[PDB]
Amino acid sequence: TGLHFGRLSLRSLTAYAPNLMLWGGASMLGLFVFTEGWPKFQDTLYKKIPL
Amino acid sequence: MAFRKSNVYLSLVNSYIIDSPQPSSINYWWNMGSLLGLCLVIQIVTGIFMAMHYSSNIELAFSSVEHIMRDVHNGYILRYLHANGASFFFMVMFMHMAKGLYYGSYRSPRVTLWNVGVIIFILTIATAFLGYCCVYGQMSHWGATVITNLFSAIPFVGNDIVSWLWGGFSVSNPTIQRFFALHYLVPFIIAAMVIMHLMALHIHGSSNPLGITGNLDRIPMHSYFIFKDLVTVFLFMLILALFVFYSPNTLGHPDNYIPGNPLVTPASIVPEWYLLPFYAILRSIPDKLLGVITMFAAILVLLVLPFTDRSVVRGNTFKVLSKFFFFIFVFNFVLLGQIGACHVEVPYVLMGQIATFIYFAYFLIIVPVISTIENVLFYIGRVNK
Amino acid sequence: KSTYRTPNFDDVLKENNDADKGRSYAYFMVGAMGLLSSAGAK
Amino acid sequence: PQSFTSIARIGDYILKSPVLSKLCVPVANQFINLAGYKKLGLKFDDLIAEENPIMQTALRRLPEDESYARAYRIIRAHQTELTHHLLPRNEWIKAQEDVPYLLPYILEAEAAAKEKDELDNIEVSK
Amino acid sequence: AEVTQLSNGIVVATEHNPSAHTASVGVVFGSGAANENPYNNGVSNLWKNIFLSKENSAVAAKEGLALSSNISRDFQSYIVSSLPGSTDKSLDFLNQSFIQQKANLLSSSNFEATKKSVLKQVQDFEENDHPNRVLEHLHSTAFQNTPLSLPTRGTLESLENLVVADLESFANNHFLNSNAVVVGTGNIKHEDLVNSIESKNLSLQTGTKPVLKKKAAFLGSEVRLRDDTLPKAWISLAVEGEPVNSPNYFVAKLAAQIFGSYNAFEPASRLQGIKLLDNIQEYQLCDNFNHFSLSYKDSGLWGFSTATRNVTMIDDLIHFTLKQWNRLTISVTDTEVERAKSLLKLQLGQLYESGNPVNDANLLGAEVLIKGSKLSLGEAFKKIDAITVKDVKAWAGKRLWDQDIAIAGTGQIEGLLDYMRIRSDMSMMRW
Amino acid sequence: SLYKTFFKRNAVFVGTIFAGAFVFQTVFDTAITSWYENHNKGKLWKDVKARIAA
Ligand SMILES: CCCCCCCCCCC(=O)OC[C@H](COP(=O)(O)OC[C@H](O)COP(=O)(O)OC[C@@H](COC(=O)CC)OC(=O)CCC)OC(=O)CCCCCCCC
Ligand SMILES: CCCCCCCCCCCCCCCCCC(=O)OC[C@H](COP(=O)(O)OCCN)OC(=O)CCCCCCCCCCCCC
Ligand code: HEC
Ligand code: HEC
Ligand SMILES: COc1c(O)c(C)c(C/C=C(\C)CC/C=C(\C)CC/C=C(\C)CC/C=C(\C)CC/C=C(/C)CCC=C(C)C)c(O)c1OC
Ligand SMILES: CCCCCCCCCCCCCCC(=O)OCCCOP(=O)(O)OC[C@@H](O)COP(=O)(O)OCCCOC(C)=O
Ligand SMILES: CCCCCCCCCCCCCCC(=O)O[C@H](COC(=O)CCCCCCCCCCCC)COP(=O)(O)O
Ligand SMILES: CCCCCCCCCCCCCCCCCC(=O)O[C@H](COC(=O)CCCCCC)COP(=O)(O)OCCN
Repeated sequence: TGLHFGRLSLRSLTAYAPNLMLWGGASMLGLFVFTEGWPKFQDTLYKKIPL
Repeated sequence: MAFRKSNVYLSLVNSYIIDSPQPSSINYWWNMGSLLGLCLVIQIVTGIFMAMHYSSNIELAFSSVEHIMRDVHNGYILRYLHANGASFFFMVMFMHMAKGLYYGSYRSPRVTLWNVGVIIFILTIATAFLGYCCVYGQMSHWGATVITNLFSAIPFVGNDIVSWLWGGFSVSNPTIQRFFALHYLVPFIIAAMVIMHLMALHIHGSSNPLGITGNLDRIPMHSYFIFKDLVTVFLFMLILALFVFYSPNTLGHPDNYIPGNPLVTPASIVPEWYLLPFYAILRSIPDKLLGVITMFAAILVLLVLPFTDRSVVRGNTFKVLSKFFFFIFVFNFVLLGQIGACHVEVPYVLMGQIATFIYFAYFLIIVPVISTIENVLFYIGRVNK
Repeated sequence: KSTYRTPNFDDVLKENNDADKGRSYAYFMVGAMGLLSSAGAK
Repeated sequence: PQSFTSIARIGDYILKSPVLSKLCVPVANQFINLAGYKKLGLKFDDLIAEENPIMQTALRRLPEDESYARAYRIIRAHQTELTHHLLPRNEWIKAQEDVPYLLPYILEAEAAAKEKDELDNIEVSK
Repeated sequence: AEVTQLSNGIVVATEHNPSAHTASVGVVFGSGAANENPYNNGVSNLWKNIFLSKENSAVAAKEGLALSSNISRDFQSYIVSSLPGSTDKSLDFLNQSFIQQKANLLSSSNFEATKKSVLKQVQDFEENDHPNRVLEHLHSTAFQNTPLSLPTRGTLESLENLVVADLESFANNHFLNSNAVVVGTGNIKHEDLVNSIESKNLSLQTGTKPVLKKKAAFLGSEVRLRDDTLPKAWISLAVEGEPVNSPNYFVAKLAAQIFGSYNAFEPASRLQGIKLLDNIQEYQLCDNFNHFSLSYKDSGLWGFSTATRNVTMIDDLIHFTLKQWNRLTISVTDTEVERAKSLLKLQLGQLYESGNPVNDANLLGAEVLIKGSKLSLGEAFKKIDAITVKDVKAWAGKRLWDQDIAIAGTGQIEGLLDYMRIRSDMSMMRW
Repeated sequence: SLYKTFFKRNAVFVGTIFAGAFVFQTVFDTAITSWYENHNKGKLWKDVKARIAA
């Protein structure tokens, strides 16, 4: 009847982690905004139809 | 109430340098903070009055420094105070951080104070490096080249970062001009971080060399620590006056009076004297990327310090083994500086690697293990069963 | 006049509240401002 | 950050073993009288840092007379460290007076906080 | 236990408790405070107090009959308690009190004395009972310009305009056949009560209470009754809750039960298993609070009322309470749900199965007026056992996560901030 | 409730903001360049390069 804790709970960690993956996704969308115009990233950044 | 308490402006002067309750047992090692403040004011005032005569073009930098040292009235005083005071600024800052490590001022509730201190340390290293590159001597040019190629080690992005830093393709006129602008700028960020440092200090007060509370016997700031700081201010100005007026070019490197030549590489490229332990840490790793990561980790490992000190008493005053291994660490840091000043030769590579390992082992293995053993030894020394 | 008799708000209330419609329109407009602010900051 | 239950467990494992006690209790009290907190007129429970709420609790727990004695030992230690001298040999804390007086208050606050954290993170017996 | 029910136009619903020593018998009407226009407001309170009038209570007490009454938002009740051998006497008294005549209760002297007494009681409620008048203003501003906003107690400006004609008009429009349930709880049998009602006639009226034009609709608002000459700061705060006959009834009550109630002066109340207490006990933010899940016929309320003396840290109280409310949508644990199950079983069995028969009569009358039959407690415990964490998260996302709130406060509520920061604190911005 | 789950989490909200800002920068740059060239047809340098064919 214990738990794996370090003041943060393992239940709490699995409760927040399906949102933390979306936080990583929105941060990658933020980098994809702020890093165009940089011609090194444009080897990857224009592929489908921004060209 | 009094006017120093009821006025809005003088209440800060009151609550910081007049009626601040200081612990009445602090020795002269709690004076390096006031000494760093005085030396920062020295650096800024000499920087302004010497940057009224400085032209930051790459073809006119070294000639303008020599114009300061020759044609400007008392300009040799300004430049010699400025360079030797930067050396004393790092020496007093090293002594201040050693006071922090020794007496346990990094521990709770002063973790915010320690982190703002590490931020001030990084910004000061940046300021000194930029101002040393503003001279544009031989060492200035080639040190700027080596540090920015170290920034080119970053994977998939780094070459464009370095072409952004240089403003060109090598260390040229835009590089020296932007280093002068940044070097004028970053000390005011250091002043703002110092004000934030004083706030994070003032919310809990200073420590004391015993590691117990000091809430019982407080004495005010005014006249007591004012005149104690005045004692060390006059001693600091005395030693600075010696190394300015009688032997000014001792701490510097004589290659910095050769003008900046991109074609001739020097026989031994060495930074100024205080960045040598970090240069040795970086030179000890046989990889560029891991070298840069290890050089920045050698400062972030000061941030991981309050979480590894498992000693239940504050400070190394009343502990034997922690005090011994502290002086092992201090003389190891001096040995890092002296390894870095040498060439890449047998056996200085192996000694640089061992010395870097003992640096990181002190911050990550030696402190928690020795603190745990010292705790258990304090317990079983006096508890009988 | 009692403190239980609320005064007239009927000229300025929505005729239909529908608490997903109003919050969706408000978040659409705030999101459009954040959109153009992200573009301008970039 | 040693969590006094842990240091008490290690120290009791050393003391209850005869070989380990016979080996490292002379090392222990040699470490104590080389530490030199006695010479300033202090006890070791006067030396534990008290700027965390569990030790602050264990200082509220303490009786009055021991609290006034602890306050006097702190003020005489600050004054003796200020003069850069030591207390005379008649005023040093002897070995019998170095009693772990604050240890049981600290240990009961440790057990209380540990039990609160465990009960704050329980499962249910399904 | 068992609840039976029969009909002849009236509805007879009982609870034969053979272990009890009394027997409550009374009529529970289906009109309440939510069936009044704002100009005859308080007429139900005035019927309560002419039924509990001195002459009527004296004639009741001659035979050993204690009277009781209750005015709620949905239901009135008029309960007569007696010994278990005097159920015929109680029925004949209730017959003579309402059905056979009302003019002797509605004489001039009795009506004027009762109007004076209720005007005194409403003024005493208005200027001395602070958390209840906060909750009444919370209803008056959550449901405003809508008949569920009217207070059960009535207002001083309306109640001094009532005359006997309004009492009789309300009686003719609301004391009807289909509107009423005659309730017998305690130590009486169902067959005895039905045979004794059929032994008499006891026909209240023809029937058909007027239908309200406007249904209840929640409206996020606030009202601030700031009085600086009071020692505390009372404040209620609620969202639109669940009405009765909703599938989210027990889920809304268990959500109220998760954060429970608290009293800062009781030692066993400071040690509860609520994660809000770790934030609330450090700087002593409040003296007490309670989370309520009020459920009416058309709508409901879910929120908390509180009182505090730390008038400079009211916003921290609201802040930590609402962040705990936001924990229901995102990350409520299993142990909090199990604890709320056990505590809600406990307080629900204390509420429905206390020893007092008049409270059983009020509850049974309300429930068989609204939903036609009383849900017994074993099926209620099965419905509480059927709730999972996903049900609570779905309900909190439907009703709590970024929904409008209604706020009422009095006392020293200057430390309470604007509406918009309290509204914007309903969603965390971190999820 | 049809769009509110698209606005409920703040993660997907700011992800929508950044994706739409990316698309807006690309489309708005291309559209304003095309309109500014169309409004000044016959004056830009590629027009004179096409006319002067020598
Ligand atoms: C290198 C360039 C740095 C430039 C910075 C300039 C300032 C240098 C600061 C050096 C320093 O702060 O060390 C402080 C160290 C500890 O001090 P303490 O409080 O434990 O001693 C109490 C004192 O008896 C009270 O005695 P009192 O307070 O009455 O006078 C003190 C002394 C002032 O001297 C100093 O401040 C340091 C030289 O007055 C004199 O009598 C001087 C006689 C000529 O003083 C000592 O007692 C020495 C212990 C060994 C330290 C060696 C340092 C090697 C790095
Ligand atoms: C990246 C992070 C930065 C790290 C910085 C690395 C260190 C930088 C070097 C700066 C030198 C600072 C020396 C250490 C400063 C703290 C020493 C100190 O606190 O002095 C007090 C110490 C013990 O005194 P107590 O406080 O314990 O006395 C209580 C009485 N019962 O008293 C003593 O034990 C004697 C102190 C003598 C100091 C010797 C200094 C040696 C300097 C190097 C010499 C190099 C040439 C070989
Ligand atoms: C204008 C404001 C200014 C400020 C503020 C300033 N400096 Fe400088 N500094 C200069 C100029 C100009 C030079 C180049 C001229 C010279 O070196 O004499 C310089 C050069 C230097 C040098 C190289 C000296 C040499 O000749 O080798 C160092 C080292 C240095 N600064 C460190 C610092 C430090 C450390 C600080 C403050 C924390 C600081 N400076 C603040 C203007 C400033
Ligand atoms: C990396 C560590 C560190 C650096 C670098 C640092 N500080 Fe501190 N400073 C501290 C700590 C820790 C304390 C408090 C230690 C204690 O009281 O036990 C402190 C205290 C002070 C004090 C109060 C007096 C004293 O000695 O405690 C002043 C003033 C001060 N710092 C100013 C500065 C200034 C100015 C700088 C440079 C611009 C600076 N500090 C750089 C960590 C640092
Ligand atoms: C813990 O207790 C304390 C404590 O609280 C404090 C505050 C201090 C004091 C510490 C400091 C004062 C350090 C803080 C340092 C700063 C805030 C730096 C401030 C310096 C500047 C902003 C630069 C100075 C700028 C000028 C003087 C402008 C004027 C300059 C020029 C060139 C104008 C000249 C032009 C013409 C035309 C004449 C302590 O020493 C101390 O320990 C006792
Ligand atoms: C020994 C050396 C002697 C040489 C003599 C020269 C030395 C001069 C040193 C002067 C030091 C003054 C700078 C300190 C400072 O700027 O800190 C201000 C922080 C105030 O915040 P606080 O400490 O929480 O005070 C309490 C405050 O919260 C009271 O709230 P409020 O009234 O809003 O105040 C906030 C001020 C905002 O300004 C800043 C900068 O923060
Ligand atoms: C911002 C720069 C920070 C530098 C850190 C300097 C820390 C020490 C500052 C010393 C200030 C002394 C004021 C004492 C005072 O006014 O006491 C006054 C009077 O004292 C004096 O007259 C002292 C004699 C004059 C000393 C002048 C020293 C000037 C050199 C300063 C060099 C550094 C700038 C109040 O003294 P009383 O309260 O005991 O009566
Ligand atoms: C580097 C500083 C960063 C920010 C930190 C703020 C700390 C600033 C420290 C300044 C200390 C010296 C300031 C002394 C000024 C006291 C005079 C005063 O307060 O009198 C004030 C009036 O001040 C002025 O008019 C001019 C002030 C300009 C100050 C420019 C330096 C008297 O006003 P009083 O407080 O009596 O209020 C009565 C309302 N009628």
